[PDB]
Amino acid sequence: LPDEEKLKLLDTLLTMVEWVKELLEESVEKNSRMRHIRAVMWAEYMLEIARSLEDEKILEIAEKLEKALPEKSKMFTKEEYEKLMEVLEELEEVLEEKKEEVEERIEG
Amino acid sequence: LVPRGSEDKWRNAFDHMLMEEFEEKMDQIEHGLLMLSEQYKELEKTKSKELKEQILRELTIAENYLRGALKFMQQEAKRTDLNMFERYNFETAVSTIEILVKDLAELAKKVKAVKS
Repeated sequence: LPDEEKLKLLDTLLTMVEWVKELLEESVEKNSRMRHIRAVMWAEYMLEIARSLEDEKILEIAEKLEKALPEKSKMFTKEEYEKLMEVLEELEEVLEEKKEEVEERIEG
Repeated sequence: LVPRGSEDKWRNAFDHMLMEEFEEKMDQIEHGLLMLSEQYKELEKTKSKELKEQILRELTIAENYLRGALKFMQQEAKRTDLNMFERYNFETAVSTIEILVKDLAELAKKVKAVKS
């Protein structure tokens, strides 16, 4: 991927991170298993997009996120939800850093 | 390039209201699934025929709603007027309908297995 398409993918990823955080919050508030499932699916889609960047730290945090996701239809426990939000903030940090680094790269 | 947009991307009050009502109906149906699982335990215990037929009736009602919702959601995911948020929303709705339908079908099988 050229740095420009990397930047486009990074913008998409950063937006979906906030979307997934919002869906996790809504699923915890409504206490519904279907909302949990929806949020986990959104997370899986985000992971599938994130893996295409072939960035090592991004892949590492994606693996952490996959570890923080519940199995299939199972809801996430409280500590698991907190761990999920933690890994999501970490992914947001590295995605923002990579966006900054790519924007620096395009400038010359 | 591809419409990445910002982070507030519903874009339509009609579709948003429809999706919200659909999500509430899905919550109700999943809760009914849990209740019917408890009642299926009761039916394994008792083998009451009336309870069998009643559970089957509620399962059928839920399954019919879910089949209609599934068809609608797949059509809506086959729209070309779609953005990223809407596309993922429709795909997730379809997938969750698949899951709930399969759970309902398995419970229907388990409940049909009893002699009654």
